[PDB]
Amino acid sequence: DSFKEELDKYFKNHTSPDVD
Amino acid sequence: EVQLVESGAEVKKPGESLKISCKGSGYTFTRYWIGWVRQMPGKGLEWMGIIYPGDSDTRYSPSFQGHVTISADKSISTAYLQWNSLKASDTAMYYCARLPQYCSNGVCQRWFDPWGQGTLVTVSSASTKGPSVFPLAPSSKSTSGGTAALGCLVKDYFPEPVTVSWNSGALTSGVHTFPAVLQSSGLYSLSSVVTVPSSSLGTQTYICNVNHKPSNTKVDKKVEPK
Amino acid sequence: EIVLTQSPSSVSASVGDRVTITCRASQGISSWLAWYQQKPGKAPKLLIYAASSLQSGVPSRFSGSGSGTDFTLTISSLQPEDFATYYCQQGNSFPYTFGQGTNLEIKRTVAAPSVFIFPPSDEQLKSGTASVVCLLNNFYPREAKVQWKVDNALQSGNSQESVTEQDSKDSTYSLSSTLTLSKADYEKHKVYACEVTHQGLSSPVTKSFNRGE
Ligand code: NA
Ligand code: NA
Ligand code: NA
Ligand code: NA
Ligand code: NA
Ligand code: NA
Ligand code: NA
Ligand code: NA
Ligand code: NA
Ligand code: NA
Repeated sequence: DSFKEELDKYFKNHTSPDVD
Repeated sequence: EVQLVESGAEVKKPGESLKISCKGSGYTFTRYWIGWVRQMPGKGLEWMGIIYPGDSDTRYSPSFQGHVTISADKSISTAYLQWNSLKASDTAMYYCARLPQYCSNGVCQRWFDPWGQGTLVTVSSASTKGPSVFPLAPSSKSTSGGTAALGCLVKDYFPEPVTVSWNSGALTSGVHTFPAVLQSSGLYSLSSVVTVPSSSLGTQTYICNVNHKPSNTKVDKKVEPK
Repeated sequence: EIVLTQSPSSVSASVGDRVTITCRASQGISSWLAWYQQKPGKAPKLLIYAASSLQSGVPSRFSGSGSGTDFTLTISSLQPEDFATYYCQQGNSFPYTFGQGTNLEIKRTVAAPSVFIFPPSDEQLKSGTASVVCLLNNFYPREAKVQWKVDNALQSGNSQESVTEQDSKDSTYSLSSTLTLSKADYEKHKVYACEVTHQGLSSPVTKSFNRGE
């Protein structure tokens, strides 16, 4: 799924999904 | 539960190649940086590098760039630490860890959670060898009260560990089994001691039981005074 | 690199005590300091990140504070599972670095070591080498000094030392010092003596033997 790869690139330099 | 599982302990000779592994589960591996940390025996924690499994972008510490390669296989959610030519100075515990981050305007700050259980790496010229076991006999002058000390010296073995019991496990009270020290020869050595009543000597038999699984050696030495 | 200096190197305390440990950064790192706990043999565990954020599942008796260069970890009331080594770590800029660690151990009353000396066994001598062993048993605090003398000559570079962890019941330490000689160098001298300095002793205690007696 190409949705997967784009999200991979996002979280390289954005706050991780589990950090509040 | 987020979890990192690493590979088993390795005993290697200098100049050999080694690849160790760290498998993640419970999270999306390609969405967190992954780090490696070295901890030399009895020392602190040294950061080695990080990798982003999404695209395998890596960043090394200057102290480790050149001697070690960090990689990842996102298809199996596994990161790696690899050496082409190990040195004895690589002997250490290695940890991998996930690095959650906070970022604002492209600028990111990191800490380590969670951590893998660690991979122990021993690099030495020495070859597998079972220990010699020598008695540490209590002296006739057992005047530290009515308390005597006796023990066993477990010398010249490789690699770690040995285990030591007393009287096949029936004697535990007052036992101290010291950590091994690495001798200049490349072989390890430790002593195990126990304190017993002065009046028990001769009345009671004391035997240390030494087990070195790497070389299949079992040794029992009776420890007698004088 | 940003050097992080932890102080003190060791803390002695009992269950219920309040303890504070400090981490000083050599450059400013804003608030991006984390604290870990590590028990022997085990992987580190995150307690606090971004200087003061409690990691979920860690009890609020752990709390961090500070900014810039001076940071503090405080344990309001020590529990038995808190005895361990603690590390600070900055994640503000590359290379990432850690402080050298602070050891939190169990306090108890002063106890002098019981000292014992063991000559080489006949079994070992038959094999061509000689190890003299000096045992310092059941003492507190940890600091202790062992000096080897051979015919009243101070030895150096000649011995290796090992120390157990705090005994699970009386919280003492024990230490072994091994002097290694060749069998021929051992047969060159008469009196081998272990000299022990420790806070529980108002003056050094010596244990000695004469070779062969
Ligand atoms: Na360090
Ligand atoms: Na960098
Ligand atoms: Na390599
Ligand atoms: Na290394
Ligand atoms: Na106390
Ligand atoms: Na731990
Ligand atoms: Na820096
Ligand atoms: Na006491
Ligand atoms: Na020695
Ligand atoms: Na020793």
